[PDB]
Amino acid sequence: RFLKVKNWETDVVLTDTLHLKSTLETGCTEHICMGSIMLPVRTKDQLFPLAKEFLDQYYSSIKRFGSKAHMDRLEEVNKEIESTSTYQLKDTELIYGAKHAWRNASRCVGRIQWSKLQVFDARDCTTAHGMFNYICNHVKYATNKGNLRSAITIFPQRTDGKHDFRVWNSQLIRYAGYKQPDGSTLGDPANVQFTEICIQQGWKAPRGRFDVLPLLLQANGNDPELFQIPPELVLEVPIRHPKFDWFKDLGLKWYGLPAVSNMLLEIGGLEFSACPFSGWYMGTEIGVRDYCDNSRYNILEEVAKKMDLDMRKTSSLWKDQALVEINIAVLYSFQSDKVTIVDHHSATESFIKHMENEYRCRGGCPADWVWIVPPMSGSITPVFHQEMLNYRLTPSFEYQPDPWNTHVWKG
Amino acid sequence: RFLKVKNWETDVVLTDTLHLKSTLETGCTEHICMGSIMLPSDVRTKDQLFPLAKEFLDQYYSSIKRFGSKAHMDRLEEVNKEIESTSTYQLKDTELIYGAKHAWRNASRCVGRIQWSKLQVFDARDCTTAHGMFNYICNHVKYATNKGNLRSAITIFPQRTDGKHDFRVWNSQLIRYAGYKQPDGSTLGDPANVQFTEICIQQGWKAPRGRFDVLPLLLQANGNDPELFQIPPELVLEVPIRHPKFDWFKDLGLKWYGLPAVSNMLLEIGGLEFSACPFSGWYMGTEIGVRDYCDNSRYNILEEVAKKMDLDMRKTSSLWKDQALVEINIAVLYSFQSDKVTIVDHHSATESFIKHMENEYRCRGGCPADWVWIVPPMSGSITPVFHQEMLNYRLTPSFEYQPDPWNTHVW
Ligand code: HEM
Ligand code: HEM
Ligand SMILES: Cc1cc(N)nc2cc(-c3ccc(OCc4cocn4)c(CN)c3)ccc12
Ligand SMILES: Cc1cc(N)nc2cc(-c3ccc(OCc4cocn4)c(CN)c3)ccc12
Ligand SMILES: C[C@H](O)[C@H](O)[C@H]1CNc2nc(N)[nH]c(=O)c2N1
Ligand SMILES: C[C@H](O)[C@H](O)[C@H]1CNc2nc(N)[nH]c(=O)c2N1
Ligand SMILES: [Zn+2]
Repeated sequence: RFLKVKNWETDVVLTDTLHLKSTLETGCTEHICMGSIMLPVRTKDQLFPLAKEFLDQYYSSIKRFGSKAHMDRLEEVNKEIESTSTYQLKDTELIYGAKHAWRNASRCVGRIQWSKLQVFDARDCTTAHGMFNYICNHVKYATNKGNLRSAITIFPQRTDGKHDFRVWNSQLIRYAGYKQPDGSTLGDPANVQFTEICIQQGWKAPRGRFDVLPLLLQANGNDPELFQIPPELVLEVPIRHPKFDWFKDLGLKWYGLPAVSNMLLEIGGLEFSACPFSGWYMGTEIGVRDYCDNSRYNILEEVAKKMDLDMRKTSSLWKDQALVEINIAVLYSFQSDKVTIVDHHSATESFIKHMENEYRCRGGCPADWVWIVPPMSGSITPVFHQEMLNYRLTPSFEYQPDPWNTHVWKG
Repeated sequence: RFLKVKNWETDVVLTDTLHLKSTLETGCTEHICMGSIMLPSDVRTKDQLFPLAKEFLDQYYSSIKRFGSKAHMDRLEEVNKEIESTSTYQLKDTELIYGAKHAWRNASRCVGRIQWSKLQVFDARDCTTAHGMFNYICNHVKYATNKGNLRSAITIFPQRTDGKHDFRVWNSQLIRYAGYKQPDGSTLGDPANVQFTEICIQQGWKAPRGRFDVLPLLLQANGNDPELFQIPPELVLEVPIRHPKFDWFKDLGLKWYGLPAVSNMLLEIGGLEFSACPFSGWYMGTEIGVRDYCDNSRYNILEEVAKKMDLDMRKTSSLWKDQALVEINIAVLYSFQSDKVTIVDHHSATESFIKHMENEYRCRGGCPADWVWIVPPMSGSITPVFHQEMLNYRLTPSFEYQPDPWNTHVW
């Protein structure tokens, strides 16, 4: 049974057979769509069918389905599960798994790059200091003096859920936020809650506007420990504007490496609860969301003031106008410092080409239109007119509750 | 099952019980979300019709606080007998108006639904001819325009009987500009209307072959061949488009019409099918500026606007498209507001819609909403609907898509 999607700007129609391989649920039903809902402990019982399914996929991809290496591996995993109640992925399987978790990430516009992922095996790690050293190396390799390279570091998988590895930071590099007694916020409001945990764990907060947060790392279920990334490893870009000389005086900067560290990697029923992964920014992530969201740095007002816009009535579109300039400045600053960045016209065009190629050679490409469409200038990007099917494929990256809500404290 | 939606910019959480009344289907399943598909989806048998009417009359008599009353049961009985005999039934004028207002109230893709109860309903069910149709539509246009002080209106023509006697307005909107292809390359006028502009000429229209030629009306009564009619130019209020800073803007020779009057949908009340039901409101600025002027398959004038702004059109990363998009939308609002023609900007409409959502959750328990369509086609994340989770589901009475008549009509 086939399903069709139509690009209404080019009348290109593609056919999706891949959605039949979907297993997990979406949250939607025949009578309700939850497409805009942000967010819609495992035993031997349900694990071998998950392993068998992953291994079938793995050996199909290497054109060895039904081979002796395939049947032998199935057997070996089988006995290892009934005997040890889990199993270990080979290096080849881990790398395939991590690449396909990205390939399957329906909300990721950057997936044209999925096959060029540098996979760092940190499964021998045992301590938070060992985590800090693995993460320092990831940051150095991925940053590459501005010539950014996609990377993932994979720490030991969950066993009984009482010995999890977790990175408590939502991203490896993020700026601190401090709520002031007068109700205002110093720094990134998005990080106030995490900043307070850090201070409570003994972090000495400089209390500046762009302080890089410490790493808060949890190994084998132990209490998390604080470490400071060497500042020389944190590449930062001062934001200036190519026409507006006063823009630099706003004193803004941003870090070069987007490295998301709070998601869970699922491969063949195995759960990798600490698996930081990094790429490079789309400009709007910083310029639209990080600076102009009302609940973020919210520099929209000051930029509009310095531009001398009609800020009286919103129908003057001063907000829209300031937003475009801030994003021009983000792109200009990164390009001038030769730090890898992509604008949202380039990134959406590439994704369409990626999506079409995936329909040709894979039978589909799961895609979350709500998330793929950029947060500004939506309809003048080619994804806006593109119909998309959203379904859940594994290997996958999943959400997980923040660890401070679930952690049993040692003391 | 008593679902919840969170606003992520305000943490406000609403609880949706209204969705449990949902009758029709969304097109999603547990395995696949189709929330970005443009269009999912002959007589009604004597059996299917009575439950549809009971459901509708039940909610009608609830709304007037007479559920389970004398008047209710009698009406239920009376309609039951009429269907039994005539194989259809007629709505009381009160039921007609309620049904029409609630079809708007239920239009999950409509951002302007805070105005839903202030709909002027014109009962044209006594109409028998295309000339009579034309008379009703001129009266609609003049009433709705109101010398620029636009007023919401729907005009409802006779309901479908056996699908052989359908009343249809062939235009997609009452007022739309013509589109003629060129012997050399692209298109003059409006490319969305190229096929229809042909079926007008190919039906007898004498095209002035300008860029802003108001299309003729093509009206089909009782299933007969449709007829061409010209709307009196003095009823078509138009706004010349200029910019409050750029005097070269007028040189572009741009104007748009004040009245958005959609005429190709089907209104369904209590099982009855009104195939001709043109309804009108007033524009949100982006529906002209972002879509009608800057979509690649539309007026696509982005090229010359950025050129006349002397912007760096060599790399996409200068965001010249974005800058031009903002300016074109500032001009549309400016021109409409200057000429005292009603228009709403995307910031005001979306703010209004959050307020409407809150009202609907309070006094009705929910509000079906389609985030893919409620979020404006520009500056999405700086409008409040972006961070608002929404639940999409289909309630009746409703407006529905219907096939284009020329694909159906035996000529
Ligand atoms: C290389 C350049 C990349 C770019 C430009 C990019 C861009 C994006 C953007 C713009 C989003 C939307 C999130 C938001 O706007 O808040 C996203 C989501 C996502 N990205 Fe990519 N990304 C890149 C690489 C990667 C890599 C290397 C991985 C993993 C190995 C990854 C995994 C994901 C996932 C899992 C999501 C969605 C998470 C969710 O479901 O909530 N991305 N990406
Ligand atoms: C009065 C001011 C109104 C405003 C500002 C407004 C705004 C909008 C916008 C922006 C859309 C998205 C469509 C697009 O982007 O092309 C839409 C859709 C829609 N509007 Fe409203 N609208 C208004 C009045 C009305 C009225 C009076 C009705 C019916 C009586 C109505 C029914 C609809 C329907 C049925 C749809 C979408 C149809 C579908 O499901 O695809 N609107 N509106
Ligand atoms: C490798 C990479 C590169 C990039 N250029 N971008 C990325 C963006 C995300 C990502 C995914 C989900 C997100 O949303 C989480 C959420 C917040 O609230 C409810 N869910 C966010 C928001 N930081 C970012 C993940 C990875 C990214
Ligand atoms: C009264 C009113 C006012 C307004 N201010 N705006 C409106 C916009 C629409 C509307 C409905 C559906 C649409 O899409 C249907 C479709 C046609 O082809 C493929 N899908 C479109 C886009 N033309 C507009 C309908 C009514 C509107
Ligand atoms: C492919 C996509 O579903 C299609 O372009 C939709 C997306 N959202 C939209 N949203 C609005 N308001 N109007 C539209 O025409 C569309 N088009
Ligand atoms: C409610 C809504 O789904 C939520 O705000 C989503 C919408 N789409 C998004 N799209 C991107 N790229 N990033 C986001 O954080 C979000 N947030
Ligand atoms: Zn859905």
